Amino acid sequence: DDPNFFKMVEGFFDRGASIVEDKLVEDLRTRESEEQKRNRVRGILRIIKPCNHVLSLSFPIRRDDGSWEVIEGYRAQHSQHRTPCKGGIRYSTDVSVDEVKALASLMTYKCAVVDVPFGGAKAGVKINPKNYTDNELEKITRRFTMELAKKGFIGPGIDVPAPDMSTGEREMSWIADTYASTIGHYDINAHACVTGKPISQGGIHGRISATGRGVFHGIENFINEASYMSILGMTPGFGDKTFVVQGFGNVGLHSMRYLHRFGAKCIAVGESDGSIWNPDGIDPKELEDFKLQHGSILGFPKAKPYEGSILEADCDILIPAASEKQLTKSNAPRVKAKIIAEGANGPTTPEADKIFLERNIMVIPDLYLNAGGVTVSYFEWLKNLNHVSYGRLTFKYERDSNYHLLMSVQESLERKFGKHGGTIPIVPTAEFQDRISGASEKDIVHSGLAYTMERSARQIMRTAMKYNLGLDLRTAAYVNAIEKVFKVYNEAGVTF
Amino acid sequence: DDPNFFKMVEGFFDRGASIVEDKLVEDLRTRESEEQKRNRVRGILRIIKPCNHVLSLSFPIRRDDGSWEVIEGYRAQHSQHRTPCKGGIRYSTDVSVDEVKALASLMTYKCAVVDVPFGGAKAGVKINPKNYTDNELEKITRRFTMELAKKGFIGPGIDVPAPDMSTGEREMSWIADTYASTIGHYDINAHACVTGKPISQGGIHGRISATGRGVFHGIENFINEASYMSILGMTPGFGDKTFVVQGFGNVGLHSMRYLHRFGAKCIAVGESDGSIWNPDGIDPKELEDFKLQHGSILGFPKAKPYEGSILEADCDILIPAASEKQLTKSNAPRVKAKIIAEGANGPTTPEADKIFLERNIMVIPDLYLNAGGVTVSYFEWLKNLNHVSYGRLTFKYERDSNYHLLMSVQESLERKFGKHGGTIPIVPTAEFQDRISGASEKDIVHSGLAYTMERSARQIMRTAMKYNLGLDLRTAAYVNAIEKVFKVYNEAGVTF
Amino acid sequence: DDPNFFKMVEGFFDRGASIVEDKLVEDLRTRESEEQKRNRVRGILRIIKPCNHVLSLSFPIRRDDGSWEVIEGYRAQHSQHRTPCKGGIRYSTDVSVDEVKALASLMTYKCAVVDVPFGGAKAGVKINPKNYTDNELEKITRRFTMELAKKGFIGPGIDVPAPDMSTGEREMSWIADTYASTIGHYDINAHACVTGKPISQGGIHGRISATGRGVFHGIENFINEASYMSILGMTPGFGDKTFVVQGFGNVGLHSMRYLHRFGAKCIAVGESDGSIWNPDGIDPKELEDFKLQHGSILGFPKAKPYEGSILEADCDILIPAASEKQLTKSNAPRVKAKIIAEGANGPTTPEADKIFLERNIMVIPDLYLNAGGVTVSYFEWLKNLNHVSYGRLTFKYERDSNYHLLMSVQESLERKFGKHGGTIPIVPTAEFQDRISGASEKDIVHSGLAYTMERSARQIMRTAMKYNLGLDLRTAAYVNAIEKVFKVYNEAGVTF
Repeated sequence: DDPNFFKMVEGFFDRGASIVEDKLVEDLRTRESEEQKRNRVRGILRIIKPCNHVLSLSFPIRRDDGSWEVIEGYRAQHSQHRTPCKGGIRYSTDVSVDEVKALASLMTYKCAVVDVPFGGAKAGVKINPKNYTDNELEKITRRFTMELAKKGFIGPGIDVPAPDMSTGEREMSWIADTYASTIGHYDINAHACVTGKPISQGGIHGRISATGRGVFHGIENFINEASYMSILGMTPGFGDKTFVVQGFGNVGLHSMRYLHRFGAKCIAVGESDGSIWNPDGIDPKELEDFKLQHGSILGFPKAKPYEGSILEADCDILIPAASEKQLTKSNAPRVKAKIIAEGANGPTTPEADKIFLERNIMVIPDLYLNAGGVTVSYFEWLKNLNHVSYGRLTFKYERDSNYHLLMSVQESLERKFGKHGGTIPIVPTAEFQDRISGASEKDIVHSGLAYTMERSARQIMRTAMKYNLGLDLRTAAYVNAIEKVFKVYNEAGVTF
Repeated sequence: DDPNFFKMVEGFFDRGASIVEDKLVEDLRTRESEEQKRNRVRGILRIIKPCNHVLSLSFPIRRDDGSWEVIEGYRAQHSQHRTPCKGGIRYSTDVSVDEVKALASLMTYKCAVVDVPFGGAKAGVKINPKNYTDNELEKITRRFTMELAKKGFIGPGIDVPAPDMSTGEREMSWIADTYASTIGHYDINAHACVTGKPISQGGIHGRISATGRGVFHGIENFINEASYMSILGMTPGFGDKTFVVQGFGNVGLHSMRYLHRFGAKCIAVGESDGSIWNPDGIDPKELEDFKLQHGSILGFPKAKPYEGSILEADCDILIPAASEKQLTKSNAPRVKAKIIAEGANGPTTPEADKIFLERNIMVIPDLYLNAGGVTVSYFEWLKNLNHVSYGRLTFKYERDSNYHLLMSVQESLERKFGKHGGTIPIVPTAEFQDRISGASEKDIVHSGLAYTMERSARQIMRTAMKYNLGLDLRTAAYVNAIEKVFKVYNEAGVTF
Repeated sequence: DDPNFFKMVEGFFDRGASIVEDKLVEDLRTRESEEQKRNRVRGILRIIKPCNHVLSLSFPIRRDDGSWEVIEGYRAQHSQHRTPCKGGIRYSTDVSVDEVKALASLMTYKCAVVDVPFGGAKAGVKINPKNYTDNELEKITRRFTMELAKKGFIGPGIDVPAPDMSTGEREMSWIADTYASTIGHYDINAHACVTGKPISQGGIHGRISATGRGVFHGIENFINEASYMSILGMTPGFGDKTFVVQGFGNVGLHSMRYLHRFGAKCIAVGESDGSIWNPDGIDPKELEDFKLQHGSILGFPKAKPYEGSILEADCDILIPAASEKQLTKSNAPRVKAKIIAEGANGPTTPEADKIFLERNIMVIPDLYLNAGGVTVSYFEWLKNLNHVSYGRLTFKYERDSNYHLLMSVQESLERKFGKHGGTIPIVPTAEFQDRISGASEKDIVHSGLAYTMERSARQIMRTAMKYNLGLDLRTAAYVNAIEKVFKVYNEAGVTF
């Protein structure tokens, strides 16, 4: 089947654009003919679809052994409506112009869903990182940054790179240092050229768990909605809920940790090399400790190895958080999970979606679910522009206000009841006291992430209801994104 | 009589400058002779008065019919003390250099009254907008922006245009797009080049009702001040208060809506083509619905047409919110309203002010009253610089703090009274619950607007008290503004 | 066969790079092993080959009928060694990334041959210009310029566009005006953003005949070289020389005009729709006048239509100045011309070159021959940077020096011979007098063009002699270009 960076993304836009065409024509305030309005709506939808800027590079590096190599790189920007763009850099041998174009378009709609004011971008360097030493990878990253900077593709007001799976926070420091040295110069905002930096460099707390927390909040919003749970025939809330996590990466680990924290039970954990199964439940902390020392999850005590395919395991909800095309037309009928939460990008095929829709299996789209990382990278970009950590000037002030409020209640009650009843001490609870003492930037970031996922989930539900979609949340997510990008471009003031 | 853009504004400064001259000399910490001090005070007051930069343009456009036209435009900046400047663009056939100069000076003092750190500016394009199509008006606006940008007159750190009566949010999009395309380039702050943009483009919620809310808060501050109400012989508060709104535009509609929301009664509504009168009261919602479909307010049921002049109607307070020179020396003696709230700009003549002062009629100045729009445009400018909507990172965090505070009260009370009394559930009230659920950026903007109008009203009262002025709030408003602009320039560090 | 923008250009580099590899290793001053030197030479040759920057665009325009269209454009820059780049813009439906990449590489070596300090560039807009009105083509050109400018692809110090066949001087004015309006701003050198402008805008005199003059000077250098003419068995000089021009475009017309001016005879003129033949000769002026009014050359008096193929006509030299692949393996054996002068780009196939080399037919490469246009565009770029026409400050000064020199000769002779012989008036000849009176910028430009073509021809001859090439001037031209680009990059100070 076609991969995620393939006509799937283009097909998603095409299906979404056709759906929104009728409504946009009707709700158009401009005075013109119906044919004139329909051409205008279809005309703008054609402008939105392609990536307006794509840069192809070829720059040399000299390897440690002394040989000479020419490295190809790409950077596709999808910004007809908003600047700056935001997108990761992928170091892989199979990157291509078509791939970065598709992923740049995908990031545009992902940012629109969570109301992040960024365009889409994506970079690719056609190397295999395992065949280069750390000294060589630094030279590749620095040289790639220089070529991007000279052509106006990496600036804080232009295009903000982000970490991908193949690039860590070490590479982001190389990008940030290179940008400031050459073209950032003495710009005050040059620190915000890149996101995913270490904490000491202006990075944000809670970035590691960002994608995992977003997955949890995405599920939580749809698990507490009575209308959807009635369709699935399940009780609202996480009470007596069992989930299976396919893949134990960064997303899978943190998603399980926050789900177990709220009463959910992990009855099985999948992996490429094996599977784990326990009806009683799997402790996220114990499994994490086992994985980091043994190098894998097989042989983990308190749970026998699973028999069969982890995807077909009986569970209330399922979390495919690794690889692509895990759910296909072949295995879709045997899936016993009422809810599928796409932690990874494109774990289900378009054919599989049709079977799930028939079987009344809610599939929370990857476009919305794993957007927690994009949201937090937006917060880090804001933090570097603010040049101050969140809450630094307000934590002490809010603490004093909270104690003044409690003293107001205490004094008011004491004079109401007089000497009778003695003194009524009003003190913060243990949970509140820990919140007051341990107040830090990560509390603000997690609060903002939870607010974004909650608000976007409500918008997707309204979009699904308006267009008479049922459990097809994927189309609703794309339709919701298409409308936002359409409105921004339509009112952008560009020449028509 | 002289219009608002006429020697009235110059006369207001001249009267205010003479009043403040004596006090400024005495409260001057510099060591010099009395003659040296008085020359310095008068010397700076001469620097403040004129507009330091005025640009006259003449640029061509080609009309749709193919003919050629040369359009004249102006942009006066009044910034000897602060940058950036802020001011609207007026499309009118009768604009002139003198008019934009006077309005640029007026905006400087209006910004100073509400503590908005902007200089004054004003633009004028000598065209009649009704004689041009939308395609032509876009070309005029874009070309006017390009000429302004090349001469350093439209930048976000230089001069921020604002919407006027003759220009809507559509024009602001044209200005913003033109600036970013040509000279804004990839500046991160290029979004803040203009205010009044649509919401999708970075506009701010609550801009439409901003001027109306400011009028309400301006009246409210002076209606609850016991000292002033004692002079007028009226009880404080809006209880049993009747008001008449002359003009039913954007300012008149929203001013009536918020006044009626707080117990005031609208007994009459004026208009150019007719008048409405009802001692029982007029519902703002019903009248608004009637106006938007019938195109006017005449023939509105539940109220007979008024007989005579709407300005002389018997009411507690009066709101002239349309046109100029409505209150003159001729009709001033017959006015039966104890309070006049200048919603529009210059609705009273200087001669009329003298009669009102004799009759003990408080006239809340237009310089302060209709400054709500300027304040909110300041907030929108800050929002575009912040690159995030207000409260996005704090709404969820504050909600959790509020619930922790209530749980602290509940647990403290429960352990105080033990099992006796059972559980004491502490939950937010219905009004608070709506505030928590419906929390949005417009709540922050309305809060900031109310704080600004409250603080400025207190400053004007102190200025009126210090200079022994009575009900002459107009002079107090100008005197208050003159002192602030004097202090900023005196301490600006410019060469003396 | 493969077109000119195809693996032909890549094949030319590959053959040339292999030839120069041996010599470059030997003449390397760095101290290292032979294997280390050979890797360094081969390593740099790999860096030179690809285009380092390629930009793909997709921007919208609205057609006059109101419909919406998305236009694709490309701009390939080939600059690892020199900046700025220089290259034309082609409006064609069949443009592609591979095509602009090949032509950008070709321009790099063409500039190197004539010692023009520019890198290679090429742009393509995938439209058919005949399907758009002049209003639409202006919007396409202006919008294409804006996108190029924002990404650093059109600046005077970055990349200077030039006119192609499909774009005239009208488009260059659109590009220049758009650049100055948006990003050129008030840069003093913003006038030099583009070349091929009209004279009033800073264009250079003699641009129209530049390519034709270069073809003449290219032939003249190789027609007066005794060594080459001995191989061909022809007398040096243009005396009793007959030439055939295939194609009567701008290049064909001017090439014939200057050849006939120096004694050569045009016995035949080819064309797509017909052919003209006259052993007596064809007057360039009469044929030009006939063409501009009848729209073609068929039916031209004083010459019967030619029978057969114009390429096989018996002539001393042949000038293919139209289309591509005119000389193939099929017709190569029947060609009766001793010299082939490639006025157009790629009129001979690589297979045809082998037959010509066997038959001792000298083929003057198109890489060098039609480089007159590139040289003059370099002069125009210098003129815009100088902000003064050539010779404006020197024509009068040199005229006075010339007359002083003649007066010195006259007075010296008069006193030598005394009264005997009377006066010896030393006056300029008629040819010199016309040169003095009609002195203008075009004289300087034509002088510089002739000097460049002469010097480059000598360099190509030395390169052909050094590498033991015979009449294979095409490989010598590429080998000469490869060495120059190699040396510039090797000594550029880039990291190795």
